[PDB]
Amino acid sequence: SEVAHRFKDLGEENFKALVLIAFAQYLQQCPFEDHVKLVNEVTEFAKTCVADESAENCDKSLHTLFGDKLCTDCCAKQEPERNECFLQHKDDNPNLPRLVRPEVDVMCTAFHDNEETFLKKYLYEIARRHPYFYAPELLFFAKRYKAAFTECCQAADKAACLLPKLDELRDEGKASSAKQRLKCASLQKFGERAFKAWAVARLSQRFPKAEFAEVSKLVTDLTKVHTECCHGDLLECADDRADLAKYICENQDSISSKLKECCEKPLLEKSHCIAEVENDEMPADLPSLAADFVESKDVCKNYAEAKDVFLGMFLYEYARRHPDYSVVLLLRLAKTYETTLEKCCAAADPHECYAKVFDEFKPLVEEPQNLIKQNCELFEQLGEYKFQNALLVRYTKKVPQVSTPTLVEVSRNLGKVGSKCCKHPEAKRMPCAEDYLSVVLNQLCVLHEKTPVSDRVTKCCTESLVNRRPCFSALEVDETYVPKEICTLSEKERQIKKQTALVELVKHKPKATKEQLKAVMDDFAAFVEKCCKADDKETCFAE
Ligand SMILES: [Pt+2]
Ligand SMILES: [Pt+2]
Repeated sequence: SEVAHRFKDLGEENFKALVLIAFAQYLQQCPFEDHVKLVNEVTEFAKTCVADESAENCDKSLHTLFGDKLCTDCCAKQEPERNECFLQHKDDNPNLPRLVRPEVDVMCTAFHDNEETFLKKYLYEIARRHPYFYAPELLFFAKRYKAAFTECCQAADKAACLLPKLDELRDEGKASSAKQRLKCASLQKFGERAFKAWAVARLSQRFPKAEFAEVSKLVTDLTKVHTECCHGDLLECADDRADLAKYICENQDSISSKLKECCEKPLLEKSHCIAEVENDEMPADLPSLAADFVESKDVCKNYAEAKDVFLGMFLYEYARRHPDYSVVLLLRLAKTYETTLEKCCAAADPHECYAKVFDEFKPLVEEPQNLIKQNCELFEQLGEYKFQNALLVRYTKKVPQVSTPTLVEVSRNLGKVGSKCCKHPEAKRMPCAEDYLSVVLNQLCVLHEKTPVSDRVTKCCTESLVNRRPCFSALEVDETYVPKEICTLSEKERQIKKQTALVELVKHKPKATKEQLKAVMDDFAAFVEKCCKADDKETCFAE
């Protein structure tokens, strides 16, 4: 039996949570209580199988069990079609109510009143809103969500304790979710071959000192971990993640110097810690690449005898000595390299043909460096909010077909690059910026996927995972596009209206001038300012 093998390895507590997540991600509209029942059933039944591994129905695969309980058009179908069904019925942008915390004391009452139902409530509410959230991590998040209610519902000021943590958790969760979503899209839309390269790139950067052989292994195991979490095999995802976190730490010496602190801590902490570690120190005298990948007489041979292992050895070798480069860059270079080997090793003298393959890189490297230098100059020259509006406008013109809420949402997140990254030294900027941008752009891509309007966005999204940022950056304003025919709010709130309006304002006269925007923007802000001052406000808002 299988249920048991998991229940055992994961423990009831975590089992129970995961199983919840699994469900709330699959059916996002279905009410809270409705799930908890299904959970508890599954949980009781598991226990039976723990007692009698040869009991009735314990012979089944988790998918079948889960799908079944859930089913109490997809349900008219059977494994595996059925599961793929639910997997493809996942909604990235549910019409689910805005999430809002009732007054502190109200929560602090409920937390002591019913501590379990309370956490299950949290997992439930997040999971249905982030159907691709990294299940294991969501546990970390939940424990740290408990830890704040434990403390802050037990102090002088609750509000100035609790809320400040919850603002940090929402932020962090939003990032993790978005980051994970990229992982899942990479896998599902570009296949594992592609994710593998990504991993090989990133891990070679986290763990420079590690021999290729080790990195390949890690990449395998990790790819397995994610594949599962994205295919909705969360239980196994978490176990496998654990087993991996346990592996890494045993062999620490051969991986990184940095892991010690991480490896010392509990199951949940360390998996996150590790995920988040700093890059190990760049090893000393590493023979220049060119020797083995340009000067060698056996390039054209090794690319024949093992293109994958060779190109991997390459990606590895280049990545480990470039923590300054984005992953997506490194991938591009890798692609350029593959490409060029292809053409050259079909020539008269290949040694000659490919000999200059590094010259090809200068462009691909520079194109990003400039772009970052410039909008970091810009960022510091504008500050984050204003900075967001420039991106807003820039992009809105590029893709005036995209829904306003999406435009706002994405723009704003593009905005944070500046504050996130521009404070770092150049050395650490690009991998910060570009790879963050690659996440944000993926949010666009998926939100867009749902309800497609703009062949340009689609082109960029589907054509190549790695070249998206350049594809988008490239885009000039859309000429084809046919122009489109409260006071008691927080700053962040006011911002999102103003911005929302800004988009409509651009959609109205795309061939606007920054000045005749300044003019309309201001006008309207003044309008709202006056109509806030009061009388019969609504009578004022008459226009
Ligand atoms: Pt959220
Ligand atoms: Pt090698």
